[PDB]
Amino acid sequence: VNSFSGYLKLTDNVYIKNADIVEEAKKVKPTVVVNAANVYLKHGGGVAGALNKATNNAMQVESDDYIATNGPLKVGGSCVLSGHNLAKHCLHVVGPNVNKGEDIQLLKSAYENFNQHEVLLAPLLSAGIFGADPIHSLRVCVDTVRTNVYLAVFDKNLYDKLVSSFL
Ligand SMILES: O=C(O)C[C@@H](NC(=O)c1ncnc2[nH]ccc12)c1ccc(Br)cc1
Repeated sequence: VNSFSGYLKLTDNVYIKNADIVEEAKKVKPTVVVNAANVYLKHGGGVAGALNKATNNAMQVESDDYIATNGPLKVGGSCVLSGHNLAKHCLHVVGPNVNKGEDIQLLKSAYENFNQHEVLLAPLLSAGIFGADPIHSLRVCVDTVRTNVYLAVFDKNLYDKLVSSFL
């Protein structure tokens, strides 16, 4: 039993809710919140910009030190950093950004990072400003993630479309 409330169940292990991931994290304080990161951990906009704003830029400060030490992530890769005031940990996951020409096949690799964590709050990878089809992102998620994932879809209209078209 966990504290996630109001989600629709899609599969044995995948759940979905129309919610602002920022407000959801502040309420549940999950062990892991997933960030829709880029390889430079520059959290300027989208989910990353919103999460970082909610940490009062502490996420960005920590991320800049991470990059200075380790260099950029790989597309499809991830790193675990602090969750600041939002979660115990933030799993920064880099899905391919279609608006940069990155191979959409890397989306499965990106979701595989979720399997290293028993329970996660997460956005749809490569959705929104990353330019991929969110229906496809949900499909890859369901077919790749085996751990318990609670998906927050900010857009109500997109949420309804995702549910109504889910196979
Ligand atoms: O509309 C959607 O769900 C898709 C969209 N989501 C969010 O920007 C989002 N999601 C949840 N809480 C949030 N608070 C503030 C934004 C936000 C998205 C964009 C870029 C990438 Br890459 C991946 C997904």
